Amino acid sequence: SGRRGRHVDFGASVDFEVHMMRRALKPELRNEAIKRE
Amino acid sequence: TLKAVSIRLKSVKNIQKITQSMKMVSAAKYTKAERELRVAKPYGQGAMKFYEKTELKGQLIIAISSDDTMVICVGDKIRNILLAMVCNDFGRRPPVFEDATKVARAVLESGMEFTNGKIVYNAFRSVVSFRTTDIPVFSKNAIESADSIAAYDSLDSDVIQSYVEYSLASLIYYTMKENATSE
Amino acid sequence: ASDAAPLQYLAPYSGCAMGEFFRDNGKHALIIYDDLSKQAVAYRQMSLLLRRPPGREAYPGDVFYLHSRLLERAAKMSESNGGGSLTALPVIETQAGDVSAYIPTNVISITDGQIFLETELFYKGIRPAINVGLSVSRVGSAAQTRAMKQVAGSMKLELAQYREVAAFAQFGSDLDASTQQLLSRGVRLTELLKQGQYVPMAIEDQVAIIYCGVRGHLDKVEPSKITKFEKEFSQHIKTSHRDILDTIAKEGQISPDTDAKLKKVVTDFLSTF
Amino acid sequence: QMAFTFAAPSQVFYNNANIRQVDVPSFSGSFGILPAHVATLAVLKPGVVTVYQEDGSTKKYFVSSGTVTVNDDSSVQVLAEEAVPVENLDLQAARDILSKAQSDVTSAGADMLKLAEGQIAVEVGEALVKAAEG
Repeated sequence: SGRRGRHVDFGASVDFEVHMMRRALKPELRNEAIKRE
Repeated sequence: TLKAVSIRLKSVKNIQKITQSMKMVSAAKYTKAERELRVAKPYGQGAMKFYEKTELKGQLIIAISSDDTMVICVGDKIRNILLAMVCNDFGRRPPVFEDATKVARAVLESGMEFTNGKIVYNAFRSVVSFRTTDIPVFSKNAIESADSIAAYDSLDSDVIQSYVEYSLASLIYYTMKENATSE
Repeated sequence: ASDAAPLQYLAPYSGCAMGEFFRDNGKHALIIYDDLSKQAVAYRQMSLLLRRPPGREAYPGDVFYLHSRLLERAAKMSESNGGGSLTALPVIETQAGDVSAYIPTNVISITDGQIFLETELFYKGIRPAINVGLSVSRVGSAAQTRAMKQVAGSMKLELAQYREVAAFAQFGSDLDASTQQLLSRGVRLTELLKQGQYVPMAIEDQVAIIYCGVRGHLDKVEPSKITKFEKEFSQHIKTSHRDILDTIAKEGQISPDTDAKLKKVVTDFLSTF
Repeated sequence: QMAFTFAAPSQVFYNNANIRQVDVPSFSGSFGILPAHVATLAVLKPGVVTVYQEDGSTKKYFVSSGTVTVNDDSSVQVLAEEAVPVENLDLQAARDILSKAQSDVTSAGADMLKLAEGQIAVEVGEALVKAAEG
């Protein structure tokens, strides 16, 4: 798709997907799931 | 003299206190690293399951550490001993998948072709024993040219490229967790 | 110092006789010898100039007998003998912390306990510089009120735990939550034990402030404001909840009902703090 | 009776657990896996994995991306980076993520990198909304 066509590997796509994944948990699991960088 | 013996005894007592404090810090870090390794070990076994099933056999070196064959270092210790990439300010924090993703991205986007590779890392044998070993790593061209890859369905160039990018990232993560626990 | 060595030798016995008059008359007396090392020096000079056989550090063979017959006169008399008492607080000045010197060894072996003041703690600003791990009292909790003994047993246990875990955790960060809790509790208790000069503060305020220290009430405030908490919170219970203090004084201990009352008072004061 | 290994850097869900069927959302289309399915490999997409345990219970797990490896011995190793249970999801945060993603798509302009980031975040936002509603 456009991911590999825009000179972007899959690993950066997973990083973008997970960075937009850990925010979908409001009450308590947001801080537990985040392990910084 | 009595004063010289007292000064030497106080110095050795201070040294023992420092080493015991570092032992307690290392014990806490080892307990945390073993707690994470209990989760991260089946993940690495699942990542190695594909290469175990395909039986890919037969360069590149990824040297895991802390602070003709192309060698890429992760940590300041290898640079102190010896350099395509050197990771600095590492080892003060436990490893995560973001670090393995950055390392695998830097390896694959380096523009250097490789057929076979190994990840020189210290695997965790026991509490007092750790063994320096390696994990085989194959590129896209080394996988597409394999004999068993014709038995694996729905494989185009994009799928295999994406698969080896993530499989390299997962293997680097598993080696980082075992190396951190061993260290 | 300008007085003769016989006067320095005689002054502790003169003061002991003055105290023993109160002891034998049914009254209670406290005597301070500041300090007994100067008396031992004066007796050493008199014994050397009297051609007596010296011993270790040129002290005579009865300096122990001198200090023991001085300090055995502090006693708690029986009720049939009047019921009076004499309490002795001898002072020993040591050189570079040499506890193993001859005169400090004798005085330590005579008395019922010692209070160690540390030069290192004094130069850190920790005043009073009492070394808790070196200070011993053989009478112990028998010499305490019910409320003070109740809180000080837990305070001594928590300070012993803090002393155990703070040697290897001077600046460690990757530690267990229990170790960080013990470090925080010990920091609160150590800042609580600090006290100014010429300000005694009665048994009730002392019991109240270290009860607040041991129940985790001060874990939510900065250590540098802990003395300011002492400046204010006691005044609050002197002007808002005098009935709680009256019930504590009536019962003599801290009941769980008074524990709940004091917890509510602390929470109310920390809300406005 | 399929050896379904489902792991992640954060958690391990199943380790050689016997599973009847797994519904994987992949980059080659959402396909289902049964015992002796096929020896394919796959690349995950933001979507929902449906797991059919041997007692008949059905469980769901949102996966951002990973690798799916169905081998010849009917062994499946789905390894996401951040796999969560679908019950641990926020619908309102999903809608906010999707709205911010569309805002980034609109405000990207001629920035192709931020355009790709906005497209990826749009896909994740759509998948999160559909999983939370589903």
